[PDB]
Amino acid sequence: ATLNQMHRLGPPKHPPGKMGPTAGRPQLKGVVLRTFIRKPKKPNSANRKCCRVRLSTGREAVCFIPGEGHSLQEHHVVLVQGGRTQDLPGVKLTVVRGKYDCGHVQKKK
Amino acid sequence: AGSRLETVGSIFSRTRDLIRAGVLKEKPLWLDIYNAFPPLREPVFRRPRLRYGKAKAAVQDIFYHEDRIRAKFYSAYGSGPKAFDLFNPNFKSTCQRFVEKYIELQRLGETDEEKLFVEAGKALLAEGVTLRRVG
Amino acid sequence: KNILKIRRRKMNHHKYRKLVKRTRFLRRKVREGRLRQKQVKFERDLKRIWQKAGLKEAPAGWQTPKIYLKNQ
RNA sequence: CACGGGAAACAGCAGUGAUAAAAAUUAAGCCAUGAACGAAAGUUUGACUAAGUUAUAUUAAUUAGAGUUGGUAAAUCUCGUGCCAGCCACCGCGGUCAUACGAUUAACCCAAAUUAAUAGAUCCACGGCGUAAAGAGUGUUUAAGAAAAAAAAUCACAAUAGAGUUAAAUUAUAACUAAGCUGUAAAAAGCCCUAGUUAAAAUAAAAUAACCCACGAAAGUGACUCUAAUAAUCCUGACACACGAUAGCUAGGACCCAAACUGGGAUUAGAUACCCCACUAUGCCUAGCCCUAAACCCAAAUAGUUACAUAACAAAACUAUUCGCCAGAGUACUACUCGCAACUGCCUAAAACUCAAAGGACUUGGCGGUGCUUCACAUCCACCUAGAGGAGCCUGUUCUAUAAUCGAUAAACCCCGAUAGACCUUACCAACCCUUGCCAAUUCAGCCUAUAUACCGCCAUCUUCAGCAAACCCUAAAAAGGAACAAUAGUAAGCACAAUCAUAGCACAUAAAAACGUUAGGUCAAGGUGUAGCUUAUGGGUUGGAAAGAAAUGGGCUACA
Ligand SMILES: [Mg+2]
Ligand SMILES: [Mg+2]
Ligand SMILES: [Mg+2]
Ligand SMILES: [Mg+2]
Ligand SMILES: [Mg+2]
Ligand SMILES: [Mg+2]
Ligand SMILES: [Mg+2]
Ligand SMILES: [Mg+2]
Ligand SMILES: [Mg+2]
Ligand SMILES: [Mg+2]
Ligand SMILES: [Mg+2]
Ligand SMILES: [Mg+2]
Ligand SMILES: [Mg+2]
Ligand SMILES: [Mg+2]
Ligand SMILES: [Mg+2]
Ligand SMILES: [Mg+2]
Ligand SMILES: [Mg+2]
Ligand SMILES: [Mg+2]
Ligand SMILES: [Mg+2]
Ligand SMILES: [Mg+2]
Ligand SMILES: [Mg+2]
Ligand SMILES: [Mg+2]
Ligand SMILES: [Mg+2]
Ligand SMILES: [Mg+2]
Ligand SMILES: [Mg+2]
Ligand SMILES: [Mg+2]
Ligand SMILES: [Mg+2]
Ligand SMILES: [Mg+2]
Ligand SMILES: [Mg+2]
Ligand SMILES: [Mg+2]
Ligand SMILES: [Mg+2]
Ligand SMILES: [Mg+2]
Ligand SMILES: [Mg+2]
Ligand SMILES: [Mg+2]
Ligand SMILES: [Mg+2]
Ligand SMILES: [Mg+2]
Ligand SMILES: [Mg+2]
Ligand SMILES: [Mg+2]
Ligand SMILES: [Mg+2]
Ligand SMILES: [Mg+2]
Ligand SMILES: [Mg+2]
Ligand SMILES: [Mg+2]
Ligand SMILES: [Mg+2]
Ligand SMILES: [Mg+2]
Ligand SMILES: [Mg+2]
Ligand SMILES: [Mg+2]
Ligand SMILES: [Mg+2]
Ligand SMILES: [Mg+2]
Ligand SMILES: [Mg+2]
Ligand SMILES: [Mg+2]
Ligand SMILES: [Mg+2]
Ligand SMILES: [Mg+2]
Ligand SMILES: [Mg+2]
Ligand SMILES: [Mg+2]
Ligand SMILES: [Mg+2]
Ligand SMILES: [Mg+2]
Ligand SMILES: [Mg+2]
Ligand SMILES: [Mg+2]
Ligand SMILES: [Mg+2]
Ligand SMILES: [Mg+2]
Ligand SMILES: [Mg+2]
Ligand SMILES: [Mg+2]
Ligand SMILES: [Mg+2]
Ligand SMILES: [Mg+2]
Ligand SMILES: [Mg+2]
Ligand SMILES: [Mg+2]
Repeated sequence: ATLNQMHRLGPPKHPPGKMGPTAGRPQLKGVVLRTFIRKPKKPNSANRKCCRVRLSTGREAVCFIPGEGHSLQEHHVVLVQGGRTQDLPGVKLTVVRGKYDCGHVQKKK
Repeated sequence: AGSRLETVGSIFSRTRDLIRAGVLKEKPLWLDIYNAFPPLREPVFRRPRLRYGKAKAAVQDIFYHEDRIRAKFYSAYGSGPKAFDLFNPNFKSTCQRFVEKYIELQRLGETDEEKLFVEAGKALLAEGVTLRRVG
Repeated sequence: KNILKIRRRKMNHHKYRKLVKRTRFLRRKVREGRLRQKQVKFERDLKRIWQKAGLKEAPAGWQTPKIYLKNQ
């Protein structure tokens, strides 16, 4: 642009970070509504164990359970965190393994 | 080995420099000869851009006052009777005779074109050259 | 080459025009509604003015014309 | 705000409920500083001082654990799993030989910490706008700026608005004459109140000139005549002002001809299309709206330069003054707003969400119901001869059928592996038997078990196709390309082709030959083998069985004289 036009707009300003699933908090605590399964997207396939949780912010959201195997029923409270799962379209949250009612993965016995 | 970049410098430049760097361990003949009596312009590569815009070349067109005369001659009498010999270094044409006569009568001070021209035609008829003219 | 871009828009526009044809009288209704709303908010804006100026009624001979509801 | 009113106050230190991902003592002193008060000694002070608690951070040593090992990015081995279970910041990993999952071995890297999640720090354009995001359809002025050195305003041609006019067609309409006319790749439907000739108003549209390049701000303007007429002593400038192709709207008038729509006719599986015929809105005039175009010469206005200088392609590269624009792709010429004679509208123009690309130019292939040349020699058409497809048989497929093999299975399978199955062959089925069970030895023999998508061996196929390929050399960069013989960047060994050899003399023909690759083409059942499987059996023997024709079909034989 010209010097006038650059004077008239001011310098460019970095837009504030748009906020995600955890609303800018590191974790959230939430209760399990339902446990189900979702297929990944096309190029690569499995069936991934997810749950639906209600979060302390009152918002209800699909969330994913890492590790192989798990015990989760309705009414269990879990703690969820921000990592997005690449296969699953739409699923932006992850259960923290090892807290409240989600226990660490049990080594094969 | 050597340097095959044609565009970077002169052969002189590249050669001297490659010796300087201790790459090329033997001095080539033409080098000493070159240093001794170098060419007028450094033979460095250059790209021939096409001119643009208002720019033109500097070349002067070659004209002499005699031409200003010769034109009247050719308009009047066409090319002369004697043809032309472009082999003979000293050859003078009929046009050139007419020129010299015209120049001599210019030195008598006649500033009129008609007088000069016609009287030079007469001065030529005197010597025995035929001007057949043209319509 | 570039037409791929054009083609996309082409499709979009077509599909939308089609939709306006189907959805037409629904659209009519919604726009008429918005016009009424507009007229009203306007009247309120005026009323608000003559009241905050302490007057009770609108000034003498004030009819507050209907601008948006103007017959098509 | 606090007169009033809700109502009964830790946002003093500690504590506590609730709430949150978030967790310090219901502690000791006024001894020091500060503060208050005292004339003062001094008193008071949860300020504060000294302590308590906590890996939050540093440091010091007494302390070893975490993460990672496909690439980015330091570092891996053996098992298990088999597109499952799971993994990833991004690219991606997992389909039976996983350094990417899970565990082990080794390693790497941080270290009283280490990873993950979230917020920051940092990060966009003094860059760009022909083709990628972007020069806003046009001009004038306002505001605001630039003036930074030298000059200028001005003449063939189709600007614009009026009014007048008409050559070539075409048509109403008669007059003769003919039965047809129209229409297509070919027809049909239509019309015969049709067609040809001769006469002709209105309406509309403006051959040739134009191989010209003018006028207008742009949109636009090229039959003829006349009237009026093409701002600025010439910088840039809006959202203000005035215009703005086609289509479209309102009202009145026109209507030759064209024609969305619609109705007929073909076409087709269908044909709400392309092709044929009719006919309407509309194209025209007057008046008013509407304000959009691939309004694109995709290249802003005004002055300049041809210096420096090739991303690619294109219309060569740039300076100065300005203004308008542009911050991934979709979503989106959209949703909401404001304004507008617009009411299925124009203008202005987001977000959630989704993705890890989306784009631009090129390169070599391949392909093309693309064009131009040249061909086909049993070969496409034209053409010649004998056959197949119909019959009976013969023999093979497919099905169906059986307790009862396998393999081939477009070209490139189908009298094929087989130049060969009554037992044998033999791999199959059913009963039975035998377990260091062919051998010099062997916790070993043996396996026609699985995988031809692990392979060697043999081949098929493009193919009687002419190319493949090492070593170099060249190119304002190279993905790749590399010829011009009156020669312009190519040399090249090698393998193919070619030549020779064979068919007992030449010649010709035929045979043979035919690279690199293509089809994960064919074959683990020629044999051999990788990987994985069986071992008193998926191994070795004996005896007997393997039928069959609802149907479909290939190739042959013999015929129909
Ligand atoms: Mg996959
Ligand atoms: Mg993750
Ligand atoms: Mg715990
Ligand atoms: Mg779309
Ligand atoms: Mg208060
Ligand atoms: Mg407190
Ligand atoms: Mg208080
Ligand atoms: Mg509490
Ligand atoms: Mg804390
Ligand atoms: Mg606690
Ligand atoms: Mg004190
Ligand atoms: Mg004291
Ligand atoms: Mg105390
Ligand atoms: Mg992991
Ligand atoms: Mg494995
Ligand atoms: Mg990794
Ligand atoms: Mg692992
Ligand atoms: Mg620490
Ligand atoms: Mg663009
Ligand atoms: Mg423009
Ligand atoms: Mg536009
Ligand atoms: Mg009429
Ligand atoms: Mg008919
Ligand atoms: Mg004309
Ligand atoms: Mg002017
Ligand atoms: Mg101006
Ligand atoms: Mg218009
Ligand atoms: Mg119109
Ligand atoms: Mg009308
Ligand atoms: Mg009409
Ligand atoms: Mg028509
Ligand atoms: Mg029809
Ligand atoms: Mg008029
Ligand atoms: Mg145009
Ligand atoms: Mg544009
Ligand atoms: Mg401008
Ligand atoms: Mg940029
Ligand atoms: Mg967007
Ligand atoms: Mg539009
Ligand atoms: Mg819109
Ligand atoms: Mg809005
Ligand atoms: Mg044949
Ligand atoms: Mg026969
Ligand atoms: Mg036959
Ligand atoms: Mg037969
Ligand atoms: Mg068979
Ligand atoms: Mg087999
Ligand atoms: Mg088979
Ligand atoms: Mg085949
Ligand atoms: Mg047998
Ligand atoms: Mg037997
Ligand atoms: Mg066997
Ligand atoms: Mg194979
Ligand atoms: Mg060759
Ligand atoms: Mg190049
Ligand atoms: Mg090459
Ligand atoms: Mg060679
Ligand atoms: Mg011979
Ligand atoms: Mg021969
Ligand atoms: Mg052969
Ligand atoms: Mg040969
Ligand atoms: Mg295969
Ligand atoms: Mg096979
Ligand atoms: Mg075998
Ligand atoms: Mg048969
Ligand atoms: Mg055969």
